Amino acid sequence: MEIVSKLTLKTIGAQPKPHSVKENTALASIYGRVRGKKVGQSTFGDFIKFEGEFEGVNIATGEVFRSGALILPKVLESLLAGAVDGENTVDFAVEIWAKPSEKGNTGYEYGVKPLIE
Repeated sequence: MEIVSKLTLKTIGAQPKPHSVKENTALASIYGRVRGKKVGQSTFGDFIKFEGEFEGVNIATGEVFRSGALILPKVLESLLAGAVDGENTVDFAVEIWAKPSEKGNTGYEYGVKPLIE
């Protein structure tokens, strides 16, 4: 089990290269306990650093990762930010997918579903 300072689709090794997603592709399973969040700033946009305890699995490789921080793609970050707006602690378990999309920077969008689904 590798420890990463931030759990992200990139640090898990599961971010597809641009224009490589031609069908729905399962990327990672993420198990989380969220107990805080901080806004982070980068040159070309802000993001939320979720804090707590996270475990991620790269579905294609089987590799397992652990972290105290989580950063999600924008569409999923907004979903989790709502879900943690009214509860002091949130536990979750989700699977993240890439779906083919309109031509953009990457040609794919992110989807998410509960692992229990």
